[PDB]
Order: sequence, then structure tokens, then C-alpha cells
Amino acid sequence: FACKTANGTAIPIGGGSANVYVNLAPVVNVGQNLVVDLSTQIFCHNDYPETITDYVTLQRGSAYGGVLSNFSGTVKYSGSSYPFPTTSETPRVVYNSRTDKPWPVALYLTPVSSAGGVAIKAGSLIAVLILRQTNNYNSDDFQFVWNIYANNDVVVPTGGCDVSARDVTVTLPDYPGSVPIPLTVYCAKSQNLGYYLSGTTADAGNSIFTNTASFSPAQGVGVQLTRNGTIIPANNTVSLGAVGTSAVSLGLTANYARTGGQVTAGNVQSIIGVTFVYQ
Amino acid sequence: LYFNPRFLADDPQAVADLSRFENGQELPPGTYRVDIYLNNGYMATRDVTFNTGDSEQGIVPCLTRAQLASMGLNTASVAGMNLLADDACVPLTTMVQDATAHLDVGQQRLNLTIPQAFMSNRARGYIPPELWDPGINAGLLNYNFSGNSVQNRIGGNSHYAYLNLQSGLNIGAWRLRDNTTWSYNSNKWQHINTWLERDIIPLRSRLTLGDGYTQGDIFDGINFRGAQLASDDNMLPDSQRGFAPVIHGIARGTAQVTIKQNGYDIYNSTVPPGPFTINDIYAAGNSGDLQVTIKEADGSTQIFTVPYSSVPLLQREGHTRYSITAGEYRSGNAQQEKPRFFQSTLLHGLPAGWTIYGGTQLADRYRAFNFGIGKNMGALGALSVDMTQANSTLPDDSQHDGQSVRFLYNKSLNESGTNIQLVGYRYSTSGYFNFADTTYSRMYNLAYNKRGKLQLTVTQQLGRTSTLYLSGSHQTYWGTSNVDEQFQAGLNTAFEDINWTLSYSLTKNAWQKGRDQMLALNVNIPFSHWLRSDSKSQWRHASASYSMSHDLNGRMTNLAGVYGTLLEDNNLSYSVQTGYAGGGDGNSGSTGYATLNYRGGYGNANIGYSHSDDIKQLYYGVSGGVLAHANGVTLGQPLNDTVVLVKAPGAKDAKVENQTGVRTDWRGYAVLPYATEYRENRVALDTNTLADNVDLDNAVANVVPTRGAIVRAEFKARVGIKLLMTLTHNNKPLPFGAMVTSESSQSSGIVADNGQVYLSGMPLAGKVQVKWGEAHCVANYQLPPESQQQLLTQLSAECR
Amino acid sequence: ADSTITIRGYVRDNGCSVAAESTNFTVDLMENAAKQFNNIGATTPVVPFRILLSPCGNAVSAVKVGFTGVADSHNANLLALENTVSAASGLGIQLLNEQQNQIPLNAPSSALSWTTLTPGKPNTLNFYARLMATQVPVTAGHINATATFTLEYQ
Amino acid sequence: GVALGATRVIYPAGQKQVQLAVTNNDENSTYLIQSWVENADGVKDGRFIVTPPLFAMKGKKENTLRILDATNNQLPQDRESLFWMNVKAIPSMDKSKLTENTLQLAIISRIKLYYRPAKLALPPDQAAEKLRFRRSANSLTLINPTPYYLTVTELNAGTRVLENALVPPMGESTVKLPSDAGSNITYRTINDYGALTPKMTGVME
Repeated sequence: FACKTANGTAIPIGGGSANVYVNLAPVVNVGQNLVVDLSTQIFCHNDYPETITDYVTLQRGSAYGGVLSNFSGTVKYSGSSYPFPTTSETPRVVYNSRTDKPWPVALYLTPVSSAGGVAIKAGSLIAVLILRQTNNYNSDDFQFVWNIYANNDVVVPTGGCDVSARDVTVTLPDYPGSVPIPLTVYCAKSQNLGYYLSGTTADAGNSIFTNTASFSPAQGVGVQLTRNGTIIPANNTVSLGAVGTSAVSLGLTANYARTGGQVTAGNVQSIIGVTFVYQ
Repeated sequence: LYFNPRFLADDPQAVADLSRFENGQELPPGTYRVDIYLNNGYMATRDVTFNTGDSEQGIVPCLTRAQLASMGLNTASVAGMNLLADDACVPLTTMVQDATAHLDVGQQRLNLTIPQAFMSNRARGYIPPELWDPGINAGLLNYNFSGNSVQNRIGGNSHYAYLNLQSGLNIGAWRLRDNTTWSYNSNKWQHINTWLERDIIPLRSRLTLGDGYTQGDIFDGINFRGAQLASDDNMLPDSQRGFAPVIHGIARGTAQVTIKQNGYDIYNSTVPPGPFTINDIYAAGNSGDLQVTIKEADGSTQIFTVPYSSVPLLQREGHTRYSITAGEYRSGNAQQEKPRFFQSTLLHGLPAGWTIYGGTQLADRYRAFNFGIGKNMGALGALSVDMTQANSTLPDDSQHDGQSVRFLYNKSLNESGTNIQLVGYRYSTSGYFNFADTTYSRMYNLAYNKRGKLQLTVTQQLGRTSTLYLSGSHQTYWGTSNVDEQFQAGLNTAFEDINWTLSYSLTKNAWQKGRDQMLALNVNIPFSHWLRSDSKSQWRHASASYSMSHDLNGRMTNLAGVYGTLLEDNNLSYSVQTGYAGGGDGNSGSTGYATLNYRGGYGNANIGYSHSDDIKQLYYGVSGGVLAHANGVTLGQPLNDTVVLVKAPGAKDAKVENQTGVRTDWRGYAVLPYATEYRENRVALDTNTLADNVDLDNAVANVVPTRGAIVRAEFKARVGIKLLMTLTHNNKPLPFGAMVTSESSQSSGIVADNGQVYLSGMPLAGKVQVKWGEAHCVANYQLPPESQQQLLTQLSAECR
Repeated sequence: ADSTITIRGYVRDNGCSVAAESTNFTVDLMENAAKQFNNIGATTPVVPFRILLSPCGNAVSAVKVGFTGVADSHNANLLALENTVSAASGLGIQLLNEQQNQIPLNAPSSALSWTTLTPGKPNTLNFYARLMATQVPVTAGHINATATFTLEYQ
Repeated sequence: GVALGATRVIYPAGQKQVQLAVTNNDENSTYLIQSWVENADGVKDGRFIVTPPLFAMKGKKENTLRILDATNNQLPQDRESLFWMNVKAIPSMDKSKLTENTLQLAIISRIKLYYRPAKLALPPDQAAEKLRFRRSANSLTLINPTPYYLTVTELNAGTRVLENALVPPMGESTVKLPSDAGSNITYRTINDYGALTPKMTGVME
């Protein structure tokens, strides 16, 4: 029995080793299904199909890399389903034709619940399958070591989540005033997350942000941000807890604060940036 | 309360219409229909029937005893409240001393003032259950569609497609949800979840029937199908969810108490003489210790420090949380068997910041008990220890007994130092098996069970901005010697706006051999401080990202990109980056990715091009949600659980404020994509963007939705014209302040001067009635049809 | 910079809050009846009416104080009382500043002079009253007078 | 008694309404406020409309009067018009105490409302830069060629200090310059919001 691949690599009689590269799905989210079709990669034929019948089956299969670290699943062979990575001998396949035929082997791999980042790196071996070939004419047995590798990188969708109302404004009522600002953040994948505020400051404590108005700024007053009735200094990560599909409210309120001496009038304006930090 | 008409004008006749404003102007009608504001705080608006009696206006507005109790009044604090029947009128004027009630028909204000003694103490931010709106009877669908056209050097004819559908119903208080997925490759269906949920408000619990998952706080989070009754902290008040020690104190007199932390005030109040216990302090977490300062009237001050530390498995004093789940077990793997299991977990709080918790798990082939105590040591920190006993049986029908012990430690050393986050140690014996491994197969990763697990988390602060995160996980096994290791370190800094982050990760799996290292650096530079404030710059909000990676094995990867917005209201976002890879496996080239996603009033749409050395794929995706209710079917952005149905018949293209392009649909309806659960939600429309011929009655609405519910936000609009009428009577101007009411609509106005009257929301033609004393005129006015184009209309009409 | 919040809002310089002090008449036709001449009145309606300006603003420097009301037919420089059955004929109210200088009633805006004001501190302005008449007999009874003082800001 | 929110209220052309705060301090009394707009010449022209033209107030809380636009674009576009907004406050009295003879005054406050046409040439902040002065034999004439209404005060020419005056755009305002006045003249202008801009010195044209 002689086995060949799409490339120049081939398995001669008496067994041997060969490497085959397969391009898998490049985009797969959480709970997605990955299919690796080894049938369209290796074709085997019988050396003496006229009188010798070959029995070819997958003896064992070992997963390598992210396939054994960030995925699992099943292996389909002639309709039979076995584990992946495999631990049992696959069903025997009878080959008695001179013409080469595809190997009826495929892999259905699903990522683990901790999927994230590049699941399988391109240019690295994905699995190694050792197949035992036997014939009824004699007791000769051959071992074929097929190294299935990946040519295109596959990155599981970790999940990039944005904040509602980018570039959102608010207005204070008069000098004595207080206004909550609407800012809700949601993420499709539950994870720990925090937010910290940045901007220009006025005092040493980094509490009151400076007034950067252009049309006669009112000196002696600035804008403060409070969460749950508490002053939030700039550059101070605040734990938002575990945020899931249901959006959580940041719960920030805009207030006034005193910076200098005499209080002028006419305009205040402060630019505040917010930035998220994961873990 | 009499006003001299000579002040208003020098004319001897002047106007008698000031007589309506001289006294309290009591409304003769019983149905006041005025919003009630108790203790200067608005509660709700409803039709209130006023009964004749000894009142300031002569009519006492009848209020239900249950309604008063829900508003904040205490039945026990006022004598005679329990004696009166539920349907009997509550005489707050007589039964409650120093109670003032006033009605204003013009302002539609029901001003109620009651003493603070009659009101019971409540936690900050408490919302009465009455204001919680269960929702409306409506369907809901959410569709997401993604597609790929990846092309490679060999076999590049590939086209993948994913279609996720989420259906749901909100019949009454019951909520039903279902999920489905379609996968297309170059047409296999799939099924994920079916479930229903109900909120038991009196028990403050949730009942879930169908598929679901249990909390992983005590036992491993597992996926089940059956009935779950769980207590949630969402229904609790905002200032009472989490862990916060109860503070007791002795006050000599009417003193002022201030508790602060991290150099900032966290709470303050006034305390009458005697003993006071406070438990409304917010869940600080691990910010640091608390400082309590009490200032007496005489000036004496007492200051003391109370430690603060919270392990995740802690509860507030005098609080309980339970979770029971019963039914079949669905692992997600077709090989695993599906048995029946019943799990019940409970956590309870004891004074001096103690917690006790216990969990039971029963099945046909599994029996597990767990009992643990979480003690808040204080200055040292907080620690929780639990011990679990299991009597399991492997698929080979062999019984196995096992024990496990878990230690969790937390501390808050932010007082001139760094505060650790979690130190966890789990130790299991040779025969302790979790519920997952019991049903692997009928008649395998069960060869080795977890023996020792160590988790370490450290957060260090350098300067004001520099932060260092350290995480470490170490896992052993019984029999074998391979150890799983996961280490992560990270430095985060920011000079003014530029963000620097440097990460170093080490990974060593159990079955795999060889440790893998990953050192990455990322720099973010916003293109805002480098440019002046120009309205039409078109380059604002853009930023550049620099990423560098190193596997330490000889592979270099670099990425440089710019991202920003290119639309008027930031409805569009673009991000273009170019990469460069070399070494390692040998593959090298110039990577590139250009993505563009637009969020609109119909549905999000994203298009992305990726170019590499030999791989190129095109992402095209569209996502959107649809809501079906009694009034019709409205499209919109993907509805994220709680959603508010903005209703405004009359405003066609009105835009919701403080939202990313959420515009009203063609009929005027709209759906808010993200809404906060169990909290006050404010919805406001930009009146500037509203039609010039339509004026909104109110531009701000408040709604408090429950989770998984749809809440209507009413917004009434008037499409009438604004008119400046010059009414004359007997060839003379009308008196000052004569009240004019339109018969066609509900509009009304007051005479300004020289017989001029301003009316809003008036039709092209119609009749009005103006009265000042004891209906003097009934006038009519017809205008040309072309007057609708004009913003303002001025005309004159007499009376008979 | 995932999202930027632009806080905005103006602060306005508040004006001066003024509350007039009601002037009560308690002559009871004592001096007016004794005179019975009405040539220069009887100075019965004499009182130090005080107007308190507090709390004022930060930029309020100078304001204009004027008077206006119903001018007496008999004397153009005096304000007549409100006509009534019990109204005292031959009696009208006249006002003068702290320097005992009569302030014309219903005077033009440009006629009045600027009055200084201490910024940021409470202030009180005291003006004297007097009774005037030209030719009429005293009728005693109640006396009602209506007048308004204009506080023109800068 | 009644405190006005702002001493100066501005009105830009093309806008619909403007808001003015009114607060009460004498919580023990009830004050009724009526508002009206008046032309510079003194006539009661109804070119501006106040939506709550007359209403009472009890206790101590703040209300927001509203000003509309009813000019129909019938005003010059090269100059900002001037109007007077008047708020008249009338107090209350006890019914029993009304028998006793007494005289009660009324609170009326006047403020300047500027109707500013859109598309202004000179910058509103930089409008104070332009100023011209002419010294006569016994008087001083100030002329402001800028298309803005400039209010000047603290006019101190030398040791003597001239009385404050208001100048109109495209015109000259004359004041009585003292005989013993100095050469240099110091003036302080008032901006739109009411803040006191720093002092500046000018030269004769």
C-alpha cells in the first residue's frame, strides 16, 4: 500500500512518516465548531489490490499545541465517532482497489470554555496520527505517522466590548448644581473590568480638574466627578466588579468644586477621559 | 393675603384676575390629578381625590395607608395608623402631627411635608417596590450575521457564515428566552438554550425553569436543565450590596459623624444622642480601612479606625443568600451521561462580621457536603476556610471517599503600601472527585485528580500612576509529577494621555512539555493633545497604537495602527493597522488589517479587510434587533436584555440624547440598546433636533425597569402653532393677566400686556375663551393655510 | 481614550436681593389736625424707611435708585395717598435722601445719579419721609400710599 | 426679597428662547412678580414676550422666566439692539393688619437685554480693544466704532475720576471732563457675562 498527499510528501510501502498542512477556520467565536477535513489531504492505494486486501485504520492520535490545550472534541471515521484526542483504535477500512482513495478521517474540534487569543499558531504541528495498516495475505504490518500541521493561524474571539455613548456631554445647572452623567458599559463575555479617569488637574491632590474654557473662563472654580457620593481622583482604578451581558452603570455625577479664591462668572469647561483596564 | 391692584397698574379698573392668586386658590374639583412631592422629593403622579375637611385649602387629599407606607411613612411611628382600614381615608393632617398638605392646580404640585420622626430609617438610594415596573407584554428578536471569504495560496475558495438568533417573550412577569445558531460552510442547525425566569419580589428571589447554570462561588459552576431558586443582590438597594461592616457608636448629644477612607469622605450624617448603628456604607471592597470621626455639640471629637477586608465569600451582617438547583445535567459533550442532581447552597451572616456557609449536592451516584466559616480578622485582613467531603463512584462502579480544604486570604494594606487581592490554597486527598468527573462515561481525564492549587494576586502602586499587577496559578497532581503553571506580570503607566503597558506571561501546561514565554509592550498615543481644538478638524478622537511582541524563542512581531471616527455623531469607527512578523516558525511578511464599523438607528454593520503574506479574509457582518408589541413593530440596535421603548407620536426623527446615534424610527418609536437594571434610568430627547413645528410636553422621563423587561417611556408632543393674539374688547384692550383657555386643545395662557396673549400648540383656526372675573369673552380666529410655514403668527380678534 | 466626557455649564453673577421695609403710619391725625393749615403739610408721615441689599453679587459696583408713583395733583413734587372714603385730604408723602434732599418722583432715568455699593457685603439705604400739602382740609381716617423704587443695574 | 439670576441677559439672533433665574429669600412672606420688556425710548413695545408674565411665589424657591423672540427679523443686523427687562415684585399684607394706615413700597428691578444679530464681524471677547477718546474744552467724548454695546466704568482721567456712562455703537457719548483732570485716562469695560475685565488704556483717534 502506497499513500500520497497533496504536496510532494508521500508514504511508501512498509509504512513511514509524512507531514501535511491543512488550513483551518480563521474565525471562530465561543461555542463555534471547527472542522478539519483530512480526507482531502491523504490518498492511499493498495500495492497488490488484485489478490491482497489491505486493512487500514487509525491506531492512535495525539493532539499537540493549542489543539491539546484550548480545544477538544471528536474524530469521525467511516461514520463512527471517537474521542479527540483519541485513545482507542479506529474501525478497520478495507482497501482492495488499485486507484487511490481518500482516507475517511475527519476531526470535529470545539474550543474549551477558556478559549481566547490565538488558539493554534500557524506553522506549528496540530496533531500526530499513527495508523496501522495490515493485510490478510501475511502478517506484515505498517505504521504511517501523519503529522497534521496548520498553515493559517486561528484566533478564537476573545470579545472586544465598547462603552455606550462615546463623546458624551453634560451640563451643570448654575453654580450650586449636580448632574449624573449616563455612561453604561457592557461586554458579551463576563470578565473583571475597571475604569480610571485622566485629564488636567488643578491642585496637588489630583481631585479637581482645571477649567480650560476659551470665552472668558470663570477663574476660581472647577469640575469634580463623584461616584456613589465619593470624590474620584484622577488616575485611580475603580473596581466595577463582574460585568456580563446586562450593562452596568458607571454611576458618575458631575459637580462643582473650589480651586482658587474669589469666584468669577461666565463659563467653565473641562475635558475628562476614561480608560478601561482588564484584570 | 391680599394684593393691592394699584401696584400692578395705575388704571383704577386694572384687573380683578389677581383675586385668583391672592389666596391659596384651592381647586374645587375633587380629582386634583397632581404629582405628589413628599419632603421636597417627588414620588409619583396620580389622580388624588380630595375630601372636604379642615385643611389649608379646605380639601384634604385622600391618600391610601399602604401608599403612605410605601412612600416612606411608618405605621408604627404614628398612632392610629393600624386601627384605620386599608380602604379608609388616612387623616394625615390630624393623625400625624406637624403634617402640611398643599395643592397647586397651576403647577399641578401636591406639596406634602411630614416630620422626619414619622419616617423610618432607610438605606441610601432605596427604591420602593411600587415604582418597579414589571414590563409590557411583547416579543423580542435579535439577529446577528457574520460572513467570511478567506482566500489562501492553496484552496482559497472558502466562504463561512454564522447566524445567531435570540428570541424572547415578556408575557406578564414571566420572561422566556431561546437561542439558535446557523453555520454555513463552503447548512447545519444548532440549539443552545431555552429558559424562563420569574422574579418573586416578596421573597426577593428568582425562579428559573429550563436551561441554566449555577453560581460557582462554593461548588464548581455547572450547566444544568431544571428548576433553580436563587437569591440575588440586584434587588437589594445599591448602598447595601456587597460587604461592609456595621458600625456602632455612642453619641453624647446631637453629634456629626463622618466616616472616610483613602483621604476622601465616604459618608457623613447627624446622630441624636444615644446608641447608633449604621450599615448603609457602600461596598468599598479593598480600598482600605475606614476612619470614623464624631464631633459633639460641645466640640469634643472621638476618632477611631475600623478595618475593612472582604473575601468574595463574605456577606453583610444579618443577611442571607441561598441558591437551590434541581434537575438534569447537561455537560455540553455528547459523551458525558446526563444524570439527575439536586444542589442547595446557603450563606448567612453573624455579628462582628462573621459568615457561615454550607452546601449539599446529591445525585444517584454522588453525595457531597461542604461547611465553611468566613471570619473577618480585621487589621490582619480576612480569611475564609471551608472543608468539603465527597463519596463518589467512578464509571467502573468503584466507590471513592475524598476530602478537600480551601483557604482564601485577602488584605487591604493601602495605608502606605500595596494591598493584595487573593491568596488561595486548595488541597484535596487521593479520592476526592468533583461532579464533572463522576459522569464522564457510562459503563478520559479521570486518570489524575487535582491535588494542590495555589493562586496569588498582587497589586502594587508606584507613584500616583504606576501600577503593577501580578498573578500566579500553580497546580499539582496525584501520582504524576507534571505541574501546571501560569504566571502573569504587568506594568501600567500614563504620562498625561499616552498609555504604556508591559506584560510578561509564562505558561506550562500539564500534559505539554516546555514553558512558553510571551513578553508584550503596547503604547497608546491619542491625537488630541497634539492638535488644537478645531470644530472642523475631522482628525479629533483619533489615536495611534503600537504593539510589540516577543516569544523569547526568536520571533519578532510588530504592529502600528491608527483608529478614529469619520462621522458627524461618531456613528462610524475606523481602524487601520499594518504589521510585520519575522523569525520563529519562518513565516514572514507585512500584516495588515482595516476595519470599519457603523452603528446606526437600524442595525450595526461592520466590514473588515485583512491582508497577510498568504492569508486574506473579508469580514462582513450585520446585527440588529426587533421589538413587537401592541402598538406595532419597531427595529433598532441589538436589544441588550433590559430595554426602554421610547414612545413619542409626533416626533418623526427625534434623536435620544447621550446615545450613539439612537434615532426614533419612521413612526417615531425607538428602542434603547442598553439600560441599567433595578436603577433609575433617565431618558431625554435633544429638543434642538426635534421638529420646529412640534413641541414636547416634557423632555425628561424616569423609568426603573426590572431585569429582562421592556418599559415604555411616554413622551407626548404637540404639533400646534405658536400664536401672539391681540384681543380687544369694546374697542379697548383686555385687562392685565386675563386667563385665556383654548377650547380645541388643553393650552392656556395669561395676558401679558396691551391685550397681547401668547398661545402654544394652537390649530390654524379655532375658538378661545378669556375670563378674569365672575366667561367674559368667547372669541374665534381663523388663519390662512400658509401660516403653518411661519414660525410665529400675530393677529387680532375682538369679543362680543 | 475609549470615551471622553465634556463637562460644561456657565456660572452667572447673581444680582442684589432687596426687600423693602413696610412703613407704618401712627400719627392718628394728632399733628395734622392741630396745624389745619396745609401750607407745607404737617410732617406727620415722617419715617426712616430702610432698604436692605443682601446678599449682593461679586461684580455689582454701582446701581441707580429712582422713585415713581402717583403724583399729587396739588403738589407735583409729592406723592398723593390712595383715594378712599377714609382717606385724609390734604396729605401726601414726600421722600428725601440721607442728606435731606428731596428726590423727585417719576424722574427720568438720566436724571438720577449713580449710587456706590460695597461689593460682597450687606448694605442698607435709609431715606427720610415727610408730609406735604398745598390746599385742602385734613380728613383723618386711614391713609394708603402706593409707590415703587426702581433699582437699575449696571 | 427677589434676586435676579443674572444682571445681564443676552439674546443671540436665531435662537428661540432664553432663561432667567429668579429666587426668593423672604420665606416668611409671599411675593408676586410680573415681568415685561420695554423699548429704549420708554414705550411698552411688545416686541418681546415673557411666557409667565405674572405669577406669585411663596416660601423661598427658584423659578425660570422665559424670553421668546417676536421681532420677525425686523431689526438692524449691523448693531445689537438694547431693551429693558423689568421685574416688578409686589408683597402681601395681613387682612387684619390692613385696617391700620401704612405705606408699602414695591420692588422693581431693571436689567439690560441685548439683542445680538448673528454673524458678527469683531470677536465678542476682543470687542473691548477698540476705543476712541476726544478731549474737548470741558468735556470728554468716547466713541466706539466696534459693532458692540460696550459699558465703561471707573473712568479715571488722572487724579479725577469721571462718572460712569454707557456708549452706543456707531456713536459718541459725552461726559463732563473735570478741569483738574490729567492726561492719561483709565477705563474699565464690562463684558457680556458681567465679569470685570482688566483695565486698559487708549489713545485719541
